Amino acid sequence: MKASGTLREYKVVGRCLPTPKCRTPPLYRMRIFAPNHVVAKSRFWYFVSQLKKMKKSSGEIVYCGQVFEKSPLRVKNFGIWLRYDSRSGTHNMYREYRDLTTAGAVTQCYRDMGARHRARAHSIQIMKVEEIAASKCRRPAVKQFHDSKIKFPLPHRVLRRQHKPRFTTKRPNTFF
Amino acid sequence: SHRKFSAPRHGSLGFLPRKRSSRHRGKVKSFPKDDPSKPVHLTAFLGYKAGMTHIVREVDRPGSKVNKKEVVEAVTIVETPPMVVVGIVGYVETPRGLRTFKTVFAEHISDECKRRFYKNWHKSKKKAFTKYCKKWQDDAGKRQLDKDFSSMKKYCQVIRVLAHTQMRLLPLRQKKAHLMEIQVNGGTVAEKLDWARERLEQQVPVSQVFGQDEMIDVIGVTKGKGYKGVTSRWHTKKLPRKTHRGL
Amino acid sequence: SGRLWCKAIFAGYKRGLRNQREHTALLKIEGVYARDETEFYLGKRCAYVYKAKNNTVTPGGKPNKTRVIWGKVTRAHGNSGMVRAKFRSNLPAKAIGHRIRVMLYPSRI
Amino acid sequence: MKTILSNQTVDIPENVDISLKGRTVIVKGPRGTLRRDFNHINVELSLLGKKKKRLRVDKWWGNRKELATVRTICSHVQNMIKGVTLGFRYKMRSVYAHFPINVVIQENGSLVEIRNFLGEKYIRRVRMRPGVACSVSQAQKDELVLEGNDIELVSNSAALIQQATTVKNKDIRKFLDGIYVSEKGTVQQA
Amino acid sequence: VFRRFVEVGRVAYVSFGPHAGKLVAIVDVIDQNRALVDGPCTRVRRQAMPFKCMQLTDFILKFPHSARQKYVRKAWEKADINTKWAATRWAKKIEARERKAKMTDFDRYKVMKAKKMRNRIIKNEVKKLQRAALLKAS
Amino acid sequence: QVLVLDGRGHLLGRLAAIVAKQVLLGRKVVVVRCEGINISGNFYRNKLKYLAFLRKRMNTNPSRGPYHFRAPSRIFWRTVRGMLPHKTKRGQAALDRLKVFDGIPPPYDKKKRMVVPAALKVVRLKPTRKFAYLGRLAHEVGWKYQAVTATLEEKRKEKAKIHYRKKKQLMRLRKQAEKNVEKKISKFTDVLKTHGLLV
RNA sequence: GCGGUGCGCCGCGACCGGCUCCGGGACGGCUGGGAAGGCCCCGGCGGGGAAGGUGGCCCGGGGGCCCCGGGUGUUACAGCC
RNA sequence: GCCACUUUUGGUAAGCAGAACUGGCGCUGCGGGAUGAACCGAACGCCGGGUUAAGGCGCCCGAUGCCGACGCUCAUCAGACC
RNA sequence: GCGCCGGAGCCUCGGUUGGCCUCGGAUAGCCGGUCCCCCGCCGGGGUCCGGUGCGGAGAGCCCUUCGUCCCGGGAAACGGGGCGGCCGGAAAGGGGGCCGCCCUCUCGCCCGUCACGCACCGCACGUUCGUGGGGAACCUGGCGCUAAACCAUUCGUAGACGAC
Ligand SMILES: [Mg+2]
Ligand SMILES: [Mg+2]
Ligand SMILES: [Mg+2]
Ligand SMILES: [Mg+2]
Ligand SMILES: [Mg+2]
Ligand SMILES: [Mg+2]
Ligand SMILES: [Mg+2]
Ligand SMILES: [Mg+2]
Ligand SMILES: [Mg+2]
Ligand SMILES: [Mg+2]
Ligand SMILES: [Mg+2]
Ligand SMILES: [Mg+2]
Repeated sequence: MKASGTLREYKVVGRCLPTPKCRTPPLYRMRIFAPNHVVAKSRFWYFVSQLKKMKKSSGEIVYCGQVFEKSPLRVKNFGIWLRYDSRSGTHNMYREYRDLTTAGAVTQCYRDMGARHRARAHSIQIMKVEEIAASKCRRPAVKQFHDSKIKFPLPHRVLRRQHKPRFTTKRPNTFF
Repeated sequence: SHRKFSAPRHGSLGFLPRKRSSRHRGKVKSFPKDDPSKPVHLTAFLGYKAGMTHIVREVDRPGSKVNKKEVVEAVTIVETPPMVVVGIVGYVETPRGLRTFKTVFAEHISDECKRRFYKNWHKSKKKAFTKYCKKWQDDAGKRQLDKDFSSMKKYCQVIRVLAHTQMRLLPLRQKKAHLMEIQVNGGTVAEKLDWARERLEQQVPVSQVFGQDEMIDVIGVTKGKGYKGVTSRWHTKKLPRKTHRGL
Repeated sequence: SGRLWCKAIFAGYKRGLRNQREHTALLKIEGVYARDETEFYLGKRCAYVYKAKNNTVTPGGKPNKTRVIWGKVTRAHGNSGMVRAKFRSNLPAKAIGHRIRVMLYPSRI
Repeated sequence: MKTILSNQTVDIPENVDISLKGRTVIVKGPRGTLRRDFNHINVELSLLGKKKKRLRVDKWWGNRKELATVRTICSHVQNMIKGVTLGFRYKMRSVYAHFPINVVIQENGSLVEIRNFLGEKYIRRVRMRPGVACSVSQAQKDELVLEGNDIELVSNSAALIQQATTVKNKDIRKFLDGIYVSEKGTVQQA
Repeated sequence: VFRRFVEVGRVAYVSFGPHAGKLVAIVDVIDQNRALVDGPCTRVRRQAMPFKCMQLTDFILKFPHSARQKYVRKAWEKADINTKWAATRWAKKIEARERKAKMTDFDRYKVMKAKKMRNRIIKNEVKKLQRAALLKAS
Repeated sequence: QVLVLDGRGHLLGRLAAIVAKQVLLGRKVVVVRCEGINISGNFYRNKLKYLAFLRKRMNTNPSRGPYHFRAPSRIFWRTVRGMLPHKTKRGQAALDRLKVFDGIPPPYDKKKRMVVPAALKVVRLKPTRKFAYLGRLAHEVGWKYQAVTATLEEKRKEKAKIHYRKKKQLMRLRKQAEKNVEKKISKFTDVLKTHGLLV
């Protein structure tokens, strides 16, 4: 998997094929975060192969569908439990983000661990994402937005749109 | 492999284009740095190497073996007849250097100095400065050539007077008088130029340039010794006797 | 009694890094510096105008010295409003960084 | 982590008239004026309160390497208030084992000649800083007093004359001579 | 010092993007660099929006940080932002900016003929004032 | 048809990267006051870089070796000709249209000089980074004319302020004349305001 | 006049067809028979909860009744779930 | 005969010597890897239009002159693409 | 036989197709005023007043070219065009401002009235800076200019030869 674009969040259920040993197998459900349903169904048979004795050849996708986020106009806090591989060793983690959608926080999580830890998207596994209320949050870079009277200016407005006026007279202003 | 035995290199690379000097007259590459406190004075002079002789003098240095003893010391005679000042020239400091601004010559300049402007004084008809000297004898030119002193007193930082030797008084075959810019170092630029425009077309002797027991610098071209070999010029080690193609 | 052609600089030929294709000129039209602005100039007539020694014949007039190479703008070229053109005889490399007059008259308004 | 806001107010006292021209501060009081432009520091200096009783430095969106420069600004303003209310008296004592360090003060407090340090004949002429007045204190036998307004001038003119008296090529642990900064107090007290 | 603060309820003009030219209102600052905005009265839907595209007006309208669009519209048309925006010198020099872009060729000609005389009348006045000040000096 | 660029507060290679392209597109560029070009990174790294460039002399004849120009204008000239294809004759005809000047000489002191925001220090460095002045670097690597050009530029500034005070005076006479004339240019102004030029 | 063939040289326009790149419209299907959101101190009537706590109350400072911190608590003269 | 992925023998090791499978080079241009027998793309009659691959888009140098997104990073030896 | 000042053309090299005549500079801050106030030789600073996504805006400013004809309105009259004096210039020097005169005009600019000017019959390099840079020969006049260099000879402070 490469984390192309923004990630979508899928509810993929699946089961092994009916045999005369067990005529109705149990059905298994995962939250698979993926750019599209094809790689979602591939990550499903990655993780369920790691968990159960189940492969793509002896099983089937019973339902692969994008589960839409249920309140995308409330800013929410997200806790993501993680598992990834460094240059030497595997590490469990817990990162916190603050975003509108459950998959927006995960596509922010991939781009944060690729930024900080050089952890690539095939190396990063993802196990739990919870919407966390503002008391249970514990990361100081997220908890500083938890005040009703939030207030800050935008101090050094760097000039974008540089090569549109390219040669001017006036020096570009920076304080706005 | 390295040199077995280290040894300092022959010659100096600081004097490196060891060529014939383009000039016969020694040229001052840097006059002493000016300051507006001292009274005005010339800072260079020309002379002619006469020869060498002795001296006996009593030495007063407390600490040597030769305190209150009397050495002999070799000396050099430099004949220095008084030099005639025949012009001034100003200089303005520029970000590209120090550009000449306005050269102003005297009224009557002597025909030993006029020799310098001619590669062949015999074949010529001696016509230099003839249309220029007539500016000093009319009001159309006098108000012209004092307005430029007023511009030299505004825009020039370095005023260098323009003197020449007086070769009528020398025992030499030559009559073509050497001439030289001599930087005037003294007060403000107004004092510095209203000192020298009175020295214009008259003498300057030596005794109001230098004094006794003052250290000075001698500029000049060496005694030319021709196209010479590497052991004669760079003093490299002569190769031994047995060498086939010369030693 | 005035000027009736947009200013354009002949930037280069249509070229790869180790290959240039001289059948297609790159024109940098002054004022337009983006593909959302290069929409107007597509399909316009354009001309490289140059003087020479021997007299040519000028249509509608006596023989002058000024000669041309006509051509048309074909398509845009990259995000900065650079544009492609094709002339009916290929431009000499004399013209690199000179003024091609890009006309107005095949007009689409 | 970018924090959202750090600030730290500084109570200026009653007699001090403080003003600030953009980011450059001017502190005035009894002893004089001190000016120190903070044009490298990239903050918001705001002189809040009428009667003008507090200076307030703000830093918005700063990581810790530039959040460290808030109590730095506060401490330079406090040392700027102190050197105009009270002044800066650095007393410094000449420790000498055998040869007496002979200090003479010239140009009414602006030049210090240091003689006979370890019996040497080279004399240390050290110029002070503009605003600092060196003096040989009475009621104490060998003690120099450096008084002034700017702490970075008083302390630097102390460290100059302290590094002018060093040993060379010897055991510094035994040849413990030189003028050394002993007490760092104010000129007048409260 | 600073005059415009990003907070709950500041109206922001928008530089670029899909909603360019519309006022918007900050509801809740999501992250360091992106914010949850809406304009209930200027036809721009409730969404997140970065700070790179929004310029801050000096208009604060008071509503809580979790309030929905029904209660943002009430505090909008209470303070009457849409007329105070058109009365601002800001919007007059964006409206006069786009009038010059809307200007046709005949309008460009008429503007040229007007300013050709108006600059001459101004210059003929100014070179009376200059010599009047010089006769005052004399 | 001649582009006069200012040089104060512009990054060295960020300015040269567009001076090179406007020069290759046939536009005669005169950049001016190359003293106040500043380079990013701190002064000691930049001085070490230029001293390392001074170390690169040809071993057998340093006269044929790389000419290390010490003036700021010619440092900027050499860093443009690094970016131009100066072996080919279009690059040689390009470099003939770049005209660099230490300070602002009298051909271009009374001409309005242009600023590139896309190559400028306050735009393209974040403000806690520390930059390095090309004038000071060139001076204490061996350009001899810092103080001379500084006094000449101070002479130009104290004269440009005499120009600017008169320009202020003329604009105040104009905007005090316009209120005297607003009764008879009331209809000449109104057709300008309806077409977006005077409001 | 028709048909074939071409113009001495340089050019233009028109429509038709092929091959392409792009723009503007407009309609429909599906899904959690879309998810959310819009309108009816305001969707209605009763019930609850806390906080990134609105009122109010108290303390503190900047004041000339406003603004700003801190504490209490649960709809008040804000809102949320 | 040589090289390369992976498997592999001797040797500390080698742009060393010896094997297996397959593909290359030799017999082979072209775009990219600045440079280059073997690497990545791709194999070729002579041309026009369009579009890609690998690789790129400050300038040399076609193309980011996107109001590109999120972070990390100060190096007095920064870093920068099989 | 040369330089300068005031005509027709010819050959050749080519590029261009309106000018922007200038503060310094800050960027977590700026610009413009007012001066009522404080010092200096009009300048600096405080106060207050305006702007500040810059509008005293380079997203900008200036100029705008079809021509002439009459008659009227708006603007001008102090202006428009052409001869003598006062200043402004040095870093690589300003075709700029001002004072007079003998002339001259109600012309120019903005609305209107009136008709004309190859209307060259749909078609390309048109429109300029252009009295362009250079090169010769012709023209008529005015005021001014009448030189050096190199060889050959000599020197010997120099020298392989040149060079000096
Ligand atoms: Mg050795
Ligand atoms: Mg032998
Ligand atoms: Mg010892
Ligand atoms: Mg082998
Ligand atoms: Mg072998
Ligand atoms: Mg084969
Ligand atoms: Mg091949
Ligand atoms: Mg390589
Ligand atoms: Mg492969
Ligand atoms: Mg092709
Ligand atoms: Mg490349
Ligand atoms: Mg032409």
